Amino acid sequence: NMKAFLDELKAENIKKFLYNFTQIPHLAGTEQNFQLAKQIQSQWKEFGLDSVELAHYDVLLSYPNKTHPNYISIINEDGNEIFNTSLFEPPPPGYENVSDIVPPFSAFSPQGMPEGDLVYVNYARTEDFFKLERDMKINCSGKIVIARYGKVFRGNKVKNAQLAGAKGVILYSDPADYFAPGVKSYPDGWNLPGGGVQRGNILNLNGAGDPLTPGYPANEYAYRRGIAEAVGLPSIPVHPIGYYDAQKLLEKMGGSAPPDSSWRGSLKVPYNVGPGFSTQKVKMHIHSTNEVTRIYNVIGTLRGAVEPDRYVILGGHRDSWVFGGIDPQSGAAVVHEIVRSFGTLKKEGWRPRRTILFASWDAEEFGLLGSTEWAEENSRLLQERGVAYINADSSIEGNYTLRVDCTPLMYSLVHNLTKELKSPDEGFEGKSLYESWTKKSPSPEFSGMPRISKLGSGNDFEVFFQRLGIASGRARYTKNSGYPLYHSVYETYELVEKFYDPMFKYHLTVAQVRGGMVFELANSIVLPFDCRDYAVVLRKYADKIYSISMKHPQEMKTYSVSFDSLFSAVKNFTEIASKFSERLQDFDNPIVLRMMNDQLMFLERAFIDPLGLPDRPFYRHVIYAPSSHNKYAGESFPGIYDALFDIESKVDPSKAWGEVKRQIYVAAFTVQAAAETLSEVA
Amino acid sequence: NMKAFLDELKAENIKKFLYNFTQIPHLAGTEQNFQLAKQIQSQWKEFGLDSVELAHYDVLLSYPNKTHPNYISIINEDGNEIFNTSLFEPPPPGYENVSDIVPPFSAFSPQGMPEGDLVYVNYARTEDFFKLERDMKINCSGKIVIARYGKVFRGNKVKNAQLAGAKGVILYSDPADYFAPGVKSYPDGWNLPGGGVQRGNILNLNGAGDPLTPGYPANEYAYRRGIAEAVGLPSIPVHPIGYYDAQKLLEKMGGSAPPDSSWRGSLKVPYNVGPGFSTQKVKMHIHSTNEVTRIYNVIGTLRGAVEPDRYVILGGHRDSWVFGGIDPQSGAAVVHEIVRSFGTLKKEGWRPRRTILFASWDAEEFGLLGSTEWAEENSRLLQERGVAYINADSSIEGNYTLRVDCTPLMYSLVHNLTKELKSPDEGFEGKSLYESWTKKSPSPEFSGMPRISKLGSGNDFEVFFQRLGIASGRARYTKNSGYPLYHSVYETYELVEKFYDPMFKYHLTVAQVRGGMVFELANSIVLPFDCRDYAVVLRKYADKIYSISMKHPQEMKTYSVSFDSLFSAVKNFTEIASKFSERLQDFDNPIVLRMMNDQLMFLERAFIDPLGLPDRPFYRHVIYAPSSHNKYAGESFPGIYDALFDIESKVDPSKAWGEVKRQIYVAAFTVQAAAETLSEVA
Ligand SMILES: *[C@@H]1O[C@H](CO)[C@@H](O[C@@H]2O[C@H](CO)[C@@H](O[C@@H]3O[C@H](CO)[C@@H](O)[C@H](O[C@H]4O[C@H](CO)[C@@H](O)[C@H](O)[C@@H]4O)[C@@H]3O)[C@H](O)[C@H]2NC(C)=O)[C@H](O)[C@H]1NC(C)=O
Ligand SMILES: *[C@@H]1O[C@H](CO)[C@@H](O[C@@H]2O[C@H](CO)[C@@H](O[C@@H]3O[C@H](CO)[C@@H](O)[C@H](O[C@H]4O[C@H](CO)[C@@H](O)[C@H](O)[C@@H]4O)[C@@H]3O)[C@H](O)[C@H]2NC(C)=O)[C@H](O)[C@H]1NC(C)=O
Ligand SMILES: *[C@@H]1O[C@H](CO)[C@@H](O[C@@H]2O[C@H](CO)[C@@H](O)[C@H](O)[C@H]2NC(C)=O)[C@H](O)[C@H]1NC(C)=O
Ligand SMILES: *[C@@H]1O[C@H](CO)[C@@H](O[C@@H]2O[C@H](CO)[C@@H](O)[C@H](O)[C@H]2NC(C)=O)[C@H](O)[C@H]1NC(C)=O
Ligand SMILES: *[C@@H]1O[C@H](CO)[C@@H](O[C@@H]2O[C@H](CO)[C@@H](O)[C@H](O)[C@H]2NC(C)=O)[C@H](O)[C@H]1NC(C)=O
Ligand SMILES: *[C@@H]1O[C@H](CO)[C@@H](O[C@@H]2O[C@H](CO)[C@@H](O)[C@H](O)[C@H]2NC(C)=O)[C@H](O)[C@H]1NC(C)=O
Ligand SMILES: O=C(O)CC[C@H](CP(=O)(O)Cc1ccc(I)cc1)C(=O)O
Ligand SMILES: O=C(O)CC[C@H](CP(=O)(O)Cc1ccc(I)cc1)C(=O)O
Ligand SMILES: *[C@@H]1O[C@H](CO)[C@@H](O)[C@H](O)[C@H]1NC(C)=O
Ligand SMILES: *[C@@H]1O[C@H](CO)[C@@H](O)[C@H](O)[C@H]1NC(C)=O
Ligand SMILES: *[C@@H]1O[C@H](CO)[C@@H](O)[C@H](O)[C@H]1NC(C)=O
Ligand SMILES: *[C@@H]1O[C@H](CO)[C@@H](O)[C@H](O)[C@H]1NC(C)=O
Ligand SMILES: *[C@@H]1O[C@H](CO)[C@@H](O)[C@H](O)[C@H]1NC(C)=O
Ligand SMILES: *[C@@H]1O[C@H](CO)[C@@H](O)[C@H](O)[C@H]1NC(C)=O
Ligand SMILES: *[C@@H]1O[C@H](CO)[C@@H](O)[C@H](O)[C@H]1NC(C)=O
Ligand SMILES: *[C@@H]1O[C@H](CO)[C@@H](O)[C@H](O)[C@H]1NC(C)=O
Ligand SMILES: [Ca+2]
Ligand SMILES: [Ca+2]
Ligand SMILES: [Cl-]
Ligand SMILES: [Cl-]
Ligand SMILES: [Zn+2]
Ligand SMILES: [Zn+2]
Ligand SMILES: [Zn+2]
Ligand SMILES: [Zn+2]
Repeated sequence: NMKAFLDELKAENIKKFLYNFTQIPHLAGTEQNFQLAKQIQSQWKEFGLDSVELAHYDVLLSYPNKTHPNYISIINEDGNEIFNTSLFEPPPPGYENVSDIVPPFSAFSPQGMPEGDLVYVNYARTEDFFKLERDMKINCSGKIVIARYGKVFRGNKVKNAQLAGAKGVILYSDPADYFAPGVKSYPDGWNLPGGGVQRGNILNLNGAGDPLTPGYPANEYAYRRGIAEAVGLPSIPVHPIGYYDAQKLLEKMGGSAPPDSSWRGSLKVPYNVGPGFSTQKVKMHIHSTNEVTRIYNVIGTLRGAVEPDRYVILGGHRDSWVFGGIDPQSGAAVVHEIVRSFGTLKKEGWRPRRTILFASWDAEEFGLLGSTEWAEENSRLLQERGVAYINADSSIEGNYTLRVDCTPLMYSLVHNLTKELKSPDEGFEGKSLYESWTKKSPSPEFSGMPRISKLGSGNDFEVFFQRLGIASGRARYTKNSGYPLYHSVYETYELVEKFYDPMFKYHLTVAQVRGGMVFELANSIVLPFDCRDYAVVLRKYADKIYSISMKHPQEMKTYSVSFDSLFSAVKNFTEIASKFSERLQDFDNPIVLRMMNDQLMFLERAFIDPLGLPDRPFYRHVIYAPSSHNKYAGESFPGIYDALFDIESKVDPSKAWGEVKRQIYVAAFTVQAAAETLSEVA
Repeated sequence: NMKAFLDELKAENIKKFLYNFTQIPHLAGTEQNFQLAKQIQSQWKEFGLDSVELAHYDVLLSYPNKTHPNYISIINEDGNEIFNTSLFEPPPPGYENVSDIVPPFSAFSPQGMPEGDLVYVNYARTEDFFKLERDMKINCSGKIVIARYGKVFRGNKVKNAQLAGAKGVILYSDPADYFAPGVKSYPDGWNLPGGGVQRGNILNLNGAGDPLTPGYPANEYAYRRGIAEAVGLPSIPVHPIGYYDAQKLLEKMGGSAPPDSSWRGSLKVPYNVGPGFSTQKVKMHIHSTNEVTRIYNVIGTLRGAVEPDRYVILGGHRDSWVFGGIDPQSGAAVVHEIVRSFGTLKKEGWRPRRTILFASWDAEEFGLLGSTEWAEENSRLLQERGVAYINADSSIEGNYTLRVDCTPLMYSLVHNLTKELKSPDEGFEGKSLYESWTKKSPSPEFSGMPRISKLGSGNDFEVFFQRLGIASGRARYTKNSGYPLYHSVYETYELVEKFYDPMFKYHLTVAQVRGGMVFELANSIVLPFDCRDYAVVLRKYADKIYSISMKHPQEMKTYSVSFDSLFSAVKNFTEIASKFSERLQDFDNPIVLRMMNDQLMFLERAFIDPLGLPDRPFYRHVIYAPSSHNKYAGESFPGIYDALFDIESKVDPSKAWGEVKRQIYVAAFTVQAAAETLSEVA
């Protein structure tokens, strides 16, 4: 039973897998990551799973030229390079003889050597640019922008810069965002040194997966787009730097002063916006290449005893920018011990009711490529058989409390499960995870319950949830800016053991939460989804988008913009979902059981519109999508939200409001249609 | 049991329903068709079905202006109308006091009064135009074209004319295509009189349904496209005429002579191609309007006893251009008696295993609007629950032999069923339908078996099969040019009773074929689909498209165009489908049964690509689509076919061949993926 599963998980095992996964870099497309995949495949076979396979794809990746390093320069009038940025990060103690630490670089930057004047754009958010162009009347065209990391996904920053006319982007880590007060730099604390740099891709894929093969798996016979038709690639060069290098670039900044304090970091510089310094310019040198490279997912199967054609999936990535001490090996080590523990019951003669699939995804760091291509290959099986997807990237971002993001269909399952688990928090010994989680992170929606956020993107659940409509969830420990050492060489096992989780108790709790969700999904007779929870949030989301529109009362009058159809649909959903729940509590018959479970499994599916959202065909869920301004954040009724965004600035109001009304219709229709899936079937 | 069902069907009942359905016109959007829908709904309730509902939609229809008739004129230099075409068809005997016979018109023609010189374009097929432009070097730009009806759907003719620069189209019925030798004109035989005209829509919808609401049902709150963004509407005026009127227009034709005999009809005219006569011109007067009008489908439910969440659908249209004696009431009367007969067993305490839905669709004549909108509304239920769709338009086109078009998944079911039925054919008394059907219509694919054709479009199965991937089939009696009186006022009950089927025995046989297919689908424990039949045709289709490409050996060398991946996939499908069939013959367990039946139900589904075919998003089946040159005809591997079509004429070969190779990949992938749905599930 579940307790047997849960008691078998050990903090010590997790510790030792983490150690094992973090001694050398495991960059996607490298032989080191192929050999770690082969290791995981033998171990999962030894641990007891029925079959364990590699699935490979040939996808577009990006790497620096080893003989031709990327860097940025201040040049004087004569064209002399008077300051050059660092070529690599100072390695941490004990790691100086490690080969193949990829130098800091922005994956998928095009090649180039632009020189120009700098403008400073704060976080390069959509609103940052509005301020610059609209309020300050600064023009970024033909300028190189420098922007600090933080707040939004880096790909969005680059997209906004490109839209604004920039010809280069420089990203840096500001100590105000990546240096927590009162703690030391690595290795004596967990802060980012002035020499540390954040690697990361800067694509704008919008769910496409491999840039060359949107819609279709990048297998051996795949037809590939030419690079100039590739999806999501940036057209201006980009590179990241540490804050010692950044101070040199910013210290000379002239032109206009920062519009306000929100624009100032914590370096000793004026944070002037530019443009320009006075005869000195900036010059970038980027020589990275894009190359089609083979990647490898590991797929493990534990066959269900009763419904082997019903799939519960636990997945997370294995590739890392360098050592991956938190991101992702802290998640991967937890998956490994969950597989061990399931395989232990299996060996005692137990099987789950439903089939469980376990995945170690490749190339997540380069745009969720491994998960996406596998799902493109297997989409028919997933869509008619996929019960749920539980993600398993990093178990920790912090040591304060639990963080859960999921579909409303799982809200009750998580509430129940966390009441059965003990808190590991200091001061809550003998109290439940639910109790500590809800004191420390209370819902702002109401009640004596914990906050649960919306799924956005930036992780491997995206294809499952936003493209295919499979109920998905994730959980990890978090802090009270992500963590300072994110994607730097300094993110090591030692960082985790010394400063995050010395006793591996937080890891163990996250392993219990993830493992328990999976166990219930795979073995409970009736699926543990509550459709009434979707009815409640649909109403809150409708109220919200309604409020946004009501900022424009005159336009709503002129163009007759009614939300009545959406509210009607949400009422209908609320009433039908109540009746189904009654029927759920009132039946005996396995065909009936299977019919009702199918109704539950398909309800997430019902929110998918096969035409997709406007200009984003692979985002097909009508209720949720990644924010168009920040891939990491979820937005509700995305179609209507984006139609209303900045609408006072469009030239043809009647066309713009026409499209608002069209999206209201699409939403109202899709809510009604989803509701009807829960009606009596004949 | 089945025999009980089949014995309950009566030829006499069919006769009397036909009579009842054909005494007044039932044009879509008219009150007469609404009242026939209300009648059908009460009767189906009385006949015993569990529930019977109307589903309504507000869709774009088209009607002539009652105070401003459409016509064509020869005008002299002074602008005098020296000849005018007929304003209505001479009514048949006994029908002269019937109100509301819509005059001959091309539904959805735009308004206009173009005058110009005539070019004669034969059937206005794609190859007709190639001949004119390429061989004969005639330019149709700014000309009015006149084309005879036949060979291809009329919408295609209009699309080709429009592409060729025409500014008007005149369609006529040539006696060579609509006057069978040795038989008299109505009312003394079944031929078309010189005064008869073929009504019909001329849209190019490509599966969109209602022109204003592609993707979404045209319900009460629907957001509608403006007419200028409407899908599928023609941009040049169009009108049809009889052959007495046509002779007047053709008799004066000058310019170039017909390129060959295939271009000559059976009128006493030279069939000169034009352009022009000599100072006389042609002038059209079209004043028809498009209007959003409510339509009504009748939906009947007979709940399944064991799997009520599995839907077998029998459907056909009810709307007619005028009386609808063959098209569609000859089908509708057969559905009515099938419903009576099922409801009779129901009343004796019987239920089918699976739910049966019965539909009387509206507005089929105006572009399959009623079926399409209902499926757009219910697409989630259909896609996860839809076992099969059996269409039921006209039961007869002729009195010679059976004609069946269906997915290969039903080939065995139809072979078996027709061996259990008696032939009604003269000279085959005491022999089986299978025997008569296969002597008279032998497969050209090989064997001592009957011909079964591919599904194309031009009927209500299109949304079910090509958009949603639900296994579909149809059957009717046919002739050894469709039937002469198609869509004219002369298509009456009397036509059927006197000349087609005096004893209603052909009707009864078609009722047995349709009814029996439905009965087996709804009640058999294991679904009566044979996946090995799909493996055999996939190989034939691959050979075929391969042969087409091999007309271009040099290009295949230069661009490296290999079909190896498609042949590999078809081999894989063949082998996996064999194993599944073995497993199908070897299991006991209802979850197992339900899993295997789901694998069978989903196999048609697997051929759907959610991105659709190029430039046709609502045609999503990769194996079949309506021919791009003739909506009535099915084409196999449509994506590759169209990429190869006329490819020697494209300007950039490497791009054109690139796209061939892309479609080979898409096909090969989709066959492999469909195959994998029939693999062991874990
Ligand atoms: C939520 O569920 C409810 C059912 O509980 C569902 O209610 C439906 O609302 C529609 C309106 O959107 C009703 O439609 C009416 O049907 C009758 C039938 O004759 C017509 O009389 C009405 O049309 C008249 O009025 C119209 C107003 O302009 C005219 O245009 C029209 O020509 C007629 O004069 C109208 O069609 C429908 O009957 C109910 N269904 C019920 C209660 O059976 C509601 O739509 C659901 N919400 C959503 C978003 O789906
Ligand atoms: C029909 O089903 C069969 C299985 O019965 C399936 O066979 C598969 O074919 C692919 C080739 O398309 C095989 O792929 C190989 O896998 C090995 C693993 O290391 C590689 O060595 C091969 O790659 C080498 O050669 C390549 C050639 O260019 C190089 O590019 C590459 O870098 C390597 O040098 C290749 O990937 C695959 O293993 C089999 N599967 C089996 C038998 O397990 C076939 O593809 C199916 N047909 C379709 C259309 O799906
Ligand atoms: C991580 O753990 C694994 C397995 O416990 C180690 O891999 C094994 O290494 C030994 C000795 O080199 C070999 O004999 C085995 O074949 C390996 N087993 C495999 C690949 O499953 C591995 O060396 C550990 N890595 C580190 C850095 O400690
Ligand atoms: C979470 O737990 C609660 C309490 O056990 C469950 O709610 C009960 O479910 C049982 C079993 O069907 C009912 O008899 C009770 O009436 C329910 N109490 C309620 C409605 O508060 C709930 O089902 C659980 N949710 C899951 C497992 O998803
Ligand atoms: C077609 O058949 C139907 C039903 O047998 C006839 O409709 C009925 O007509 C009678 C007399 O007018 C009414 O009392 C009933 O209410 C009708 N029943 C219905 C609508 O179900 C109908 O008149 C026949 N039509 C023709 C042209 O013969
Ligand atoms: C059509 O009928 C044939 C002959 O009855 C069926 O083929 C047999 O099916 C039975 C039942 O499973 C097997 O035991 C035999 O070996 C089959 N004979 C063969 C393969 O020729 C066939 O299943 C029927 N097809 C249907 C119902 O779709
Ligand atoms: O291409 C993407 O969508 C995101 C790629 C990658 C995903 P990640 O694995 O690093 C996200 C992440 C960040 C912090 C933590 I703790 C866990 C996961 C990123 O650069 O954001
Ligand atoms: O819009 C369409 O796709 C077709 C509409 C209509 C369909 P139909 O019902 O008349 C097709 C048809 C023709 C002959 C016969 I016998 C049965 C059915 C047509 O004009 O072709
Ligand atoms: C690295 O840079 C130089 C100059 O082109 C050369 O060694 C080689 O071309 C580069 N490697 C690449 C582009 O893969
Ligand atoms: C920057 O690097 C370039 C290229 O190696 C070199 O010419 C220049 O002197 C360097 N500048 C400094 C200040 O080291
Ligand atoms: C930004 O400057 C460029 C330089 O030519 C100009 O063309 C562009 O329109 C400017 N942005 C504004 C003010 O529209
Ligand atoms: C771990 O827990 C303590 C207790 O609040 C906290 O102060 C410390 O900063 C935490 N570690 C990290 C890296 O957040
Ligand atoms: C029919 O034609 C005339 C002229 O416009 C007039 O009676 C009326 O406008 C027309 N009806 C329409 C366009 O619906
Ligand atoms: C054709 O009809 C028009 C409009 O009614 C009329 O002016 C003309 O005389 C008619 N021609 C003939 C030959 O009847
Ligand atoms: C057909 O004639 C028109 C009339 O201007 C011309 O422009 C067009 O190009 C012609 N077709 C050919 C020969 O391309
Ligand atoms: C009905 O059957 C006879 C026998 O062959 C045939 O000659 C006759 O033309 C048929 N009727 C029609 C309308 O085809
Ligand atoms: Ca792909
Ligand atoms: Ca529609
Ligand atoms: Cl996660
Ligand atoms: Cl039919
Ligand atoms: Zn990462
Ligand atoms: Zn990660
Ligand atoms: Zn018709
Ligand atoms: Zn018809």
